[PDB]
Amino acid sequence: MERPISEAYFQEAKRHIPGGVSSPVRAFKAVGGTPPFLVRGEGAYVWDADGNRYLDYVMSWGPLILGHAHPKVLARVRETLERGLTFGAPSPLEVALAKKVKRAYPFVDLVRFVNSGTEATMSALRLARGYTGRPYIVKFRGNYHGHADGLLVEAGSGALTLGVPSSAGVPEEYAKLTLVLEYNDPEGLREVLKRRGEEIAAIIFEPVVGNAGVLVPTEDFLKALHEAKAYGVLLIADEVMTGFRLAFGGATELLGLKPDLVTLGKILGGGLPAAAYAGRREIMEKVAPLGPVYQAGTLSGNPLAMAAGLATLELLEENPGYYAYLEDLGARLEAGLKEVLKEKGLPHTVNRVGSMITVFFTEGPVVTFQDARRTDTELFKRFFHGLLDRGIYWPPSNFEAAFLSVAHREEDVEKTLEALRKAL
Amino acid sequence: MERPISEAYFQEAKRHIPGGVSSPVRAFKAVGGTPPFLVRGEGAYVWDADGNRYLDYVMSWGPLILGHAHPKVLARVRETLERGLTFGAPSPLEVALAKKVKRAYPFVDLVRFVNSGTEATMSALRLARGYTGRPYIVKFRGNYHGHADGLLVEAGSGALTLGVPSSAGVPEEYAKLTLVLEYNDPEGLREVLKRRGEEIAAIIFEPVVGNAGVLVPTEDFLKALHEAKAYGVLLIADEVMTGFRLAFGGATELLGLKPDLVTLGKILGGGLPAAAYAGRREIMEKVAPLGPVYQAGTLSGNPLAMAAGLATLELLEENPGYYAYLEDLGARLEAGLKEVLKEKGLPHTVNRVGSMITVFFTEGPVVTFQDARRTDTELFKRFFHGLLDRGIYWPPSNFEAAFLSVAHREEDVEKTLEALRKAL
Ligand SMILES: Cc1ncc(COP(=O)(O)O)c(CN)c1O
Ligand SMILES: Cc1ncc(COP(=O)(O)O)c(CN)c1O
Ligand code: NA
Ligand code: NA
Ligand code: NA
Ligand code: NA
Repeated sequence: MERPISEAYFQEAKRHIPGGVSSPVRAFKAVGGTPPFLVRGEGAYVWDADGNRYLDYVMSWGPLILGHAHPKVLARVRETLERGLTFGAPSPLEVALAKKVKRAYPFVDLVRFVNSGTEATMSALRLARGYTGRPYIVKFRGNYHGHADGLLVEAGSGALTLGVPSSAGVPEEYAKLTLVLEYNDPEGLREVLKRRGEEIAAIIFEPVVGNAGVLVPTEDFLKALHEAKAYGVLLIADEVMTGFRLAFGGATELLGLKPDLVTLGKILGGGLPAAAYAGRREIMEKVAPLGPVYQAGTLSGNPLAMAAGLATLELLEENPGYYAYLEDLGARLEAGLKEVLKEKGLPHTVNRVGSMITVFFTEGPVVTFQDARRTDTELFKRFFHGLLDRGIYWPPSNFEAAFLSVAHREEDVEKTLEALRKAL
Repeated sequence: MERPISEAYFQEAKRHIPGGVSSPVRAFKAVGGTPPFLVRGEGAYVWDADGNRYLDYVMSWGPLILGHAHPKVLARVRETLERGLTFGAPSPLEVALAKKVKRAYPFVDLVRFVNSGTEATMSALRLARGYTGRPYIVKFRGNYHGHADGLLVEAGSGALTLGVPSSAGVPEEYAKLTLVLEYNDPEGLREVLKRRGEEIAAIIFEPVVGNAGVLVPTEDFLKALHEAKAYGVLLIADEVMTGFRLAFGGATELLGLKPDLVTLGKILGGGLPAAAYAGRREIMEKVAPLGPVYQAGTLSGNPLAMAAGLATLELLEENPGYYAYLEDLGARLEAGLKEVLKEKGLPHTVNRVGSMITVFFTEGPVVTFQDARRTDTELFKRFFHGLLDRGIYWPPSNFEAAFLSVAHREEDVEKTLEALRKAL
């Protein structure tokens, strides 16, 4: 496939933007080559600057469950923009979206909108610390909640669970209050609670991991997570990716979780920047202007984003069948991928939950981040480029979940399987 | 003025959103009363849910220098949205906006877009630490750069310059690497540099303060700031509010600053969420995917925001006369405010730079944050509500800069002065 115009844009972009991109992964470093510059999308398809059409499995990383440019969503944004792009004051739209969130998450009383997942998780952790008065927070390996300095940590090689800076520019002082545990390791979690559960303000986690590729929580891991609540620890379900996707009520609904706080985003904004943190009133009332935990956002609750999100959530709430459709299409893609890869004699493990799926190139099962790191990234490159050259746009990294949208059809899955049979 | 519908919305909002708002100041706590729910804007005017029209001096806190719903800006957004709301991949629009930023800021080589000012400053400080390898950063009293935990600090009462948490949920560990100095205190700054300039990674500051009301930097303070550069300290000009406003090249152009990094926002997005951090290549190349300083943003560089910002910056670059117009209108408002307040025998100090203005109710001059805190907030309430009841929407806090837009006219200023003559 030729993409001379994207090549020219990438070379030019590098002269004005670090690495030519606004976010690392978009640079294709993990797979090599030049990333296509996307300029248009419709349903499950996207077009690059050279006119090449691709079946899109990235879908802007999660917000597009209804597909690219859904007519109803765009109509709502069109109407809203005519009145003005921003006001910096209360809006009826914010109240409407907050109520929708509360319908999806019954345990929630109050919702605070912010501009990004990074801001949502940063605020939620601060809120947990403020509410409990405790200093420590727990995060799991392979999970990503944004780039707040205290979260840019990795496990240290010694007996301490304190994290160590995983990025330059992050002082040890900012990393020492974050404990790093292994995902799907209930024994390790129960042990940390026994050691110092009473000084941990919160445990944040992706209900179904996507940022290390898909990792599904075991029944016992979920049990241990809720056991932390007895220690006074606040459970924070980071549903920025799973929210409104695995079900209307996200992973919380699907898995029957009982979190103290939930962070939301992506689908929440229907394609435009929007995120939030929410929970019961006794915790949320600590947030300014009600309480001492400070958090602000000048352009938060943007009219267009609220409108796009409202139109999106209304459609999902109006069509519960969309989730069953995604589950069936996802089941077909998973079975198909296993069949094709088995026929090719390639080592593989396909993890999927609803519309989120990842192909790991290593013998199964893949349960922890350690397991995930065993994936053969060289084989992934072959898998990735084989698909891209045949008009199929998959996440440019093995440590990412691919996404299905209601716009994807059975024939799209079949074309994907066929492309693989010929590529590998 | 009656606003029964906004009253109903505010009561309902409080049931679903903390304090009924997405950002503290919008709750009117500093002035009392119910905040009007704004639903439409055009030029220098806005309308609330009850149909009341107001001359707008808030202008969504800075992005609307061209006024509400500028036709050319909306047209660009309309065109862009039809192609899709987000892609999560490189876009020609990002490259275009980055180039525009580089025209406004000649010293810049690379620009990285993020979703909010909070993310921009958080990233820039991390970048400075990564580049220098130093742990400490300096911020000034009254200056606000976002709610990153390390910035949520206030001066301590003792001899240490280390900040102390000013919000609940912020551990002492996160506050101890931020030094808090007084704005416009060159002697204090020179002293800190002598004490430990070699372990300070950066000094961040608002070139012209707005978040404590308008504070103008003295020639000597600006001199001391640049003197820090000789110590290896990176100078970070936070131009989220002043950028593209005081001049096309912001305060950097107006005051002839020589920063190492600049943070941008508000006007940069033309009304939609968008921000950035930028500087020369030797520093910016430390950012991922080029370097070890990590920062990401899934929905950064949103198509609609890039389009709105591009249309906005093109107009400003095409019309240098807009800045002279704002200066003249601002001069008229400042002179008028002094005249009216002097006639009323009220203590006052009016600070202004271009289109940014604040009325402090205390005898002048107001140079430091300490000076600013002397303002009579009770009198401000009278000033605020007197204006609001007469259709003039001023920032609902004395510690805020009011904004003029190219859409404001001489007659609007006169109506403001008249409203005050009758209100006070
Ligand atoms: C679960 C989760 N939380 C937070 C984020 C960060 O979202 P954002 O980049 O808009 O801050 C992401 C995106 N990788 C995510 O997947
Ligand atoms: C100079 C400056 N920097 C950063 C910010 C924060 O912008 P945001 O709320 O979009 O993160 C503000 C808004 N008060 C600001 O005035
Ligand atoms: Na360790
Ligand atoms: Na990842
Ligand atoms: Na002190
Ligand atoms: Na302020």
